[PDB]
Amino acid sequence: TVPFSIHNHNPYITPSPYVPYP
Amino acid sequence: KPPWELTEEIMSVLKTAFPLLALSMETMVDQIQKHFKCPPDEDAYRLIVALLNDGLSYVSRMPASYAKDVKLPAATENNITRFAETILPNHIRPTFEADFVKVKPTMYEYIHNLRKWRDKFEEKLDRRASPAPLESFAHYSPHLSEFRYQKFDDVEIPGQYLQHKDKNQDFIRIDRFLPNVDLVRTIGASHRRLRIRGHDGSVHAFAVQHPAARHCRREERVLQLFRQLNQTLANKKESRRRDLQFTLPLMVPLAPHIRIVQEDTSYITLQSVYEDHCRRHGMNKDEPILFTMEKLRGLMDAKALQKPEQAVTAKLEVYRAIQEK
Amino acid sequence: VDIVTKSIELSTKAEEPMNYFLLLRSLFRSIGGGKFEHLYKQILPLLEMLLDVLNNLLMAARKPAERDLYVELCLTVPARLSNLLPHLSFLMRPLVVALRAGTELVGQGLRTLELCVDNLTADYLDPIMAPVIDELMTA
Amino acid sequence: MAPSRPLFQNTEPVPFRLTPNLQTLMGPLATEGIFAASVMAIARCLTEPEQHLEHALTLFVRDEMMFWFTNSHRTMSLTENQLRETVQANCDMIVKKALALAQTPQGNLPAHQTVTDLIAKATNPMNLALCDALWMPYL
Amino acid sequence: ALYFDITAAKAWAEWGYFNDRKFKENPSDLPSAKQALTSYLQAASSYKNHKSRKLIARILWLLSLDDANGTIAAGFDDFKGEIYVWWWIIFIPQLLVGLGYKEAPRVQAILLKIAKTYPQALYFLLRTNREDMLTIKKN
Repeated sequence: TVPFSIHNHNPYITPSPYVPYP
Repeated sequence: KPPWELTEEIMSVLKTAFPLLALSMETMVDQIQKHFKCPPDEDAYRLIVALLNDGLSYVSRMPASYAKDVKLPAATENNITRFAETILPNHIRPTFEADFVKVKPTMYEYIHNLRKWRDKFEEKLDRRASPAPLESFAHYSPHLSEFRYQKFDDVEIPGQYLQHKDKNQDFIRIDRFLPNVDLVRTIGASHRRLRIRGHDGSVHAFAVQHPAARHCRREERVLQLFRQLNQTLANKKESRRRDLQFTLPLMVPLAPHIRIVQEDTSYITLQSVYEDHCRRHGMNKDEPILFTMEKLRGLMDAKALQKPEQAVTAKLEVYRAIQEK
Repeated sequence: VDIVTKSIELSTKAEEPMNYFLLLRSLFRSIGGGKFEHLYKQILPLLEMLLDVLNNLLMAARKPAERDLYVELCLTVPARLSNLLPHLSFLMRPLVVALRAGTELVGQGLRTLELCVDNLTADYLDPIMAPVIDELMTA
Repeated sequence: MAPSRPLFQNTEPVPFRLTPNLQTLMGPLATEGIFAASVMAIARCLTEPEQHLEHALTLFVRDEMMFWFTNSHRTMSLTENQLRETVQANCDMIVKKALALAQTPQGNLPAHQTVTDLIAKATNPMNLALCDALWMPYL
Repeated sequence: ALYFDITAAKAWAEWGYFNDRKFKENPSDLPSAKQALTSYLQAASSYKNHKSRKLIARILWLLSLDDANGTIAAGFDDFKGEIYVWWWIIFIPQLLVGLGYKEAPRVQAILLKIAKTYPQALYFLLRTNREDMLTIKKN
């Protein structure tokens, strides 16, 4: 979702603190 | 024999050789211990903060006491009166007694008064003229005038024997005490900063902690263990290339209650950052905790069930509201 | 010996103390390099008081010309490198100060530093430079 | 240490402290690149031979256990066998925790998946809201 | 190899580790522990290369599992030689806390040896410990 964005989640990635939550 | 017999035996053996060095070190320790003790204005602040934290912790553990009807349970009145009697100066005893002992209040007024007193004492402490002359802490200046006019056998800067080295040929020796002493205030306590100049120009800063905690030896053991572990990191390739190390200061006990800690003159805590932001933006630093306590009181006075196992959705809602507000 | 000792002693009571060090600079500039072993083996016993009275006067100079004079005196003391291997910790602060000065001082400092690096071992030299290594490399 | 039995127990919702403000200060790119990798690097470096961390922790654990027994005022035997058994148990527990972090998955999964799982657990709001008020789970 | 060796410390350390493992697997073979202690002492004396701290830690751990007859705390006599107390300095707190538990003579010997050569490494800790003992034993 939203390609080329660093806020996307993935089971192999950290949540990132600019999205509500996975 | 009793351990202290062996301890005295070793101390006497040490005194037999190097009499002058032992005399110099003893005099230095005596001066530092005698002339670097807390004034009353800091003991009062420390004790007030301790009482406030204890009360908040108790209210958190057993909610519904924050209501305006519970009358100071847990037999804390004994502690309050003892502090008012034997741990306060004569100047402020009457006002403290009138505010706390006489009224015999509930938890709400207890916490309110403690917060007011804490804020007053913080403001009083933070306005001191910080750099005080080193000759103030003396009767005939045995710390400024001493040491290259009153030493005997070239004392060394404390704390150098805790490091993993191979010879003490090039250890640093005390050469002078800088004439300015800084006054530092932390969240729960305060201390006085000392500075020493080595024989090769270097300057080292130490912090004299008079009321040492009740678990100092355990902390020193933990620091010893991780200082030992630092060598493997220093020698291994995957950790040495990124410069991965633990930050461990040096603490040297002088007396079972006094202690000196290697100090960095630019530290700041997370609570200090939070309080600075609150001050700048015109908010109150204590609002979230009071809000949490009041909401938990309200929502626990009623049914405290109907939630899956323990993740009470009231708790999560309060957390989200605090984050949003 | 008389020249050096009398200059050092009298500099503490003169009206213009810097003349006694201009004279010492003139003396040192004329017996440099070598060929004067008999002179080098005459003031050798007082080779540690020179480098201790020239290092307490460089640390208390409020002007970047007396500092240059004292640095030059410290760097070009008349002695053999073998006898200068000890007391080598006395040449570190002036060495750091030299590398941030005019062209002549920079050249002299580089010369001395290269000599020390080439004529010594790492295990014996690194502890000597440990106190001021950061400033040395940054310069 | 648990007041009932001589064991290491944290008993908190989260494994360590990583709140929203620290995460924001670090940033997503830094949190992904430096923070996650350094923990596994430290664990791998420490536990390369498995018979070193235990030898390092033996004396520390012995001192902790002696303190706990003395505080409970219930030694009453100074039994060396009990001391040895419990010391070995605690060392094994700590070494198991250390070894968990330095293990590479089996399939085509990233090298540090345990660390990412721990970070997700420690940043989950569900269990971040069960902490005390003094802890300030927010901020 | 030990017989073939002149002064190699690796052989001594390996034999000591083997004996220690044998004692650990069979918690009744005190002679193996005595041999391990003596081998560790010999290897530490021969090393003098900053790798004797691990051996000293093992020795200190072993001394605490002694019986009522001090069977393990007897390899000291079996070994004749110097101690090189410079490598025991890190363990001063351990010796100070252990001189009250069933093994006072052994640690006291090392403490006395230390106090006669490196007094500045021990004065403060000894003073604090003595004050603590005065407060506690004879309140």
